[PDB]
Parts: sequence; structure tokens; C-alpha cells
Amino acid sequence: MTEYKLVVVGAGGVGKSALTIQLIQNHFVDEYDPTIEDSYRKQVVIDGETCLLDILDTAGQEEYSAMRDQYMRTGEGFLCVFAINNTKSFEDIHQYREQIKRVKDSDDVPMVLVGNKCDLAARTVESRQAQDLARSYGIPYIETSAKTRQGVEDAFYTLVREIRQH
Ligand SMILES: Nc1nc2c(ncn2[C@@H]2O[C@H](COP(=O)(O)OP(=O)(O)NP(=O)(O)O)[C@@H](O)[C@H]2O)c(=O)[nH]1
Ligand SMILES: [Ca+2]
Ligand SMILES: [Ca+2]
Ligand SMILES: [Mg+2]
Repeated sequence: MTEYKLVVVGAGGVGKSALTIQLIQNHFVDEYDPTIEDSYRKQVVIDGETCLLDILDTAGQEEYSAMRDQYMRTGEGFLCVFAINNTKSFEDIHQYREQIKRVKDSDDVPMVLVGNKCDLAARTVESRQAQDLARSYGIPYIETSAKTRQGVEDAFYTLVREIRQH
């Protein structure tokens, strides 16, 4: 049994908590309670390997973000989340990527770009734009919905598969 330390980052309200809770607890959180710093742990079998996921759900709200960098340091792979109906959250990804590079002191950190809320039709970030951003970082882009479960396993398990490539 291997442990994978995953960290979920991104702007306030994009659905980091809802994603993590859908993965771990199999329900959708409809309300919006801003996070400070929460952790989740679960044993899961991923590609035939029994492993322990330790997931750090981080704050996106500036007001709640004290010491996020000290949490982020510990991470082995990052889910960089934006919402497909929130163009500013997508623009913000560059700054999260810069933060991750600064806390890991590496240009080569396991990451997945996640476009969440794909159940919603008020899309302002087209798939291709995010594909392009992810291509520039040499990482995958995956769309998710914490509400329907679309892509949610695939996002987190892809991040583990990325960690295994480094
Ligand atoms: N339709 C839809 N709503 C979503 C989805 N994911 C999250 N939401 C909603 O968006 C709001 C914010 O979600 P939440 O998970 O709290 O966002 P967050 O990124 O963790 N916010 P913070 O950074 O403040 O902790 C909630 O009302 C939640 O139900 C999704 O995939 N689809
Ligand atoms: Ca609910
Ligand atoms: Ca550093
Ligand atoms: Mg949250």
C-alpha cells in the first residue's frame, strides 16, 4: 500500500470541496460553505494497486487562504480546478500553477487541469481553450461534475496516474 498526497486548488466557488466529497463520500454538496483547510483519507484500489489517498481540500477564498502554501508544500500531485462557467477562475489557474511551482521548487510537478460544473450550460470556457492551457503545461485536461459524478473518478485517478509517471 502506497500513499498518494493529492491537493485540490483553485478559485473560490469552483467546486473543489464538492468534487472531493463526491469522490470520497458519494454525495453532492449543494450548499456553499467556504473551506479553510480540510483533509480526507480513503483506501481505494486504483489500477489494481491498493492505496491510500490523502486529499487536501484547500481554500479558494483569499480571506480563508492563510497558510495555504504550507499545506500545498506537502503535496505529491495537484488538481488545478476551475469552473467552466467562470472565466476568471480559468484565468486564475496560471497563478495557482505558479504557486505550486514555488511551493514544490519544481517546474515538473504532477498536475491535472479540471474544468468543473460541466453539468451547467452557462459555459464560457470552451473545452479547446482548456485543452490548450493544459497542453502548455504538459498535463491532461478533464471535465467534471461534482453534481452528476461525470469525470470525478477519472480526474482523481488520472492525478494518481500522473504522480506515477514522475
Ligand atoms: N451544478 C454544479 N454545482 C456545483 C458543482 N460543483 C460545485 N458546485 C456548487 O458550487 C458551490 C461551490 O462549491 P464548493 O465545492 O463549496 O466550492 P469550493 O471550490 O470548495 N469553494 P472554497 O474555495 O470557498 O472552499 C456549491 O453551491 C456547490 O453545490 C458542479 O459540478 N455542478
Ligand atoms: Ca446534497
Ligand atoms: Ca519554494
Ligand atoms: Mg471548499
